[PDB]
Amino acid sequence: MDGLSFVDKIPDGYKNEIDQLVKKEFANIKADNSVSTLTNALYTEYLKQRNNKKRRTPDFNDDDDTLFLEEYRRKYPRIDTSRYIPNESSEVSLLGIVDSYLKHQEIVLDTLLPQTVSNQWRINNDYIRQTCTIVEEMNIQQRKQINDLEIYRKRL
Amino acid sequence: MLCAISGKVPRRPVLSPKSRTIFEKSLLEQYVKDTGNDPITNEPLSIEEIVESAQQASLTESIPNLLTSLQNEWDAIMLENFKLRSTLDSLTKKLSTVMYERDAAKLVAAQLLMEKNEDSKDLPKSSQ
Amino acid sequence: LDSLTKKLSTVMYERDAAKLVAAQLLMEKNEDSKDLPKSSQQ
Amino acid sequence: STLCHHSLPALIEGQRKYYADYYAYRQEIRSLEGRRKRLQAMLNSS
Repeated sequence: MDGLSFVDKIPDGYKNEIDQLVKKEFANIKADNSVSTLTNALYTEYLKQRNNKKRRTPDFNDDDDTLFLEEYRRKYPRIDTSRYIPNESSEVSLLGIVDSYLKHQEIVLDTLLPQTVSNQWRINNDYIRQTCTIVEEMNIQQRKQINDLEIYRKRL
Repeated sequence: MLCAISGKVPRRPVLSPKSRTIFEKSLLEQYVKDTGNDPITNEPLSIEEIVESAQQASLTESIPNLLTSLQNEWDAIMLENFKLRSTLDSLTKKLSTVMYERDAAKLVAAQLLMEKNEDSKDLPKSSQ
Repeated sequence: LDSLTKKLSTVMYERDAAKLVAAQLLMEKNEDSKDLPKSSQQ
Repeated sequence: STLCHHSLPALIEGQRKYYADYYAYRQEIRSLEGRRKRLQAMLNSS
């Protein structure tokens, strides 16, 4: 488990080396209704279902069919012209009121970006001290190790 | 400011008293009837336990609401969840490659733990 | 999706962390060989 | 959540790292502790 990240100042060759040894040990081991059916089929096939491309074109001196199609264009154009009246009445006040809401929504996210930033650096900060604590202790151990190694020889 | 189920910006937000989290009324009311518990914390919660303005500027070119806008909404719902199902499938596959490579490393360490200390032991014995 | 990503992230981090155990271990094992070999020779 | 996890698994691995080397050191001390005595007994024969 133990591998000191901050203390071990470990080349790319060692990653490539260890990857090969890990690789060799891997060589050894080796709820909705009908809605979901049509939605998954639409996405898989990459084709959206065609809508009513009729109101836009039409034609004068048609028949009973275009008499309907004509009368459709009138009522929707009157609804359109009424739908543009209540927008222009308020105008830009309704738009800029929503623009202000979006600024309150945005700043909230970036506050959380900082809260995460601080606690993430704070955890790493605690790790750092641990790394330097033990890395010294390991240094102490190795020095003592080398002392015996030659001490035992010089006695014999 | 958002709902904690769909990812909406709620029109009638309602907060639960067991876990302080704001949901849109329709979506929290649906969960309680499906299974009577809080979706996030899995704690007992009922419809009576719940405790209850946003402006969108309708575009200048607002026919399109029936044809173009509604079409795009069910395209965007369709191709996202399909792509999201694709993302979930790969995470499980990439999970299996993670755990296998992990266990492969465990065996290396276990193999090397026997190797190292016995090599060190042999140096201690050599002196004699 | 995100709950599996936590497992993915914790693994990949811990994998390459555990990978550095080997790199260290291998070089020490190697050091034990030449040391003993050069000593046992003489 | 990574650095949170990395903290918890690392903090336990260190004691195990050290304790191994600690016991590794104890054995090394014994060889040191005896090798002297044989040298010390060279003066007894003299």
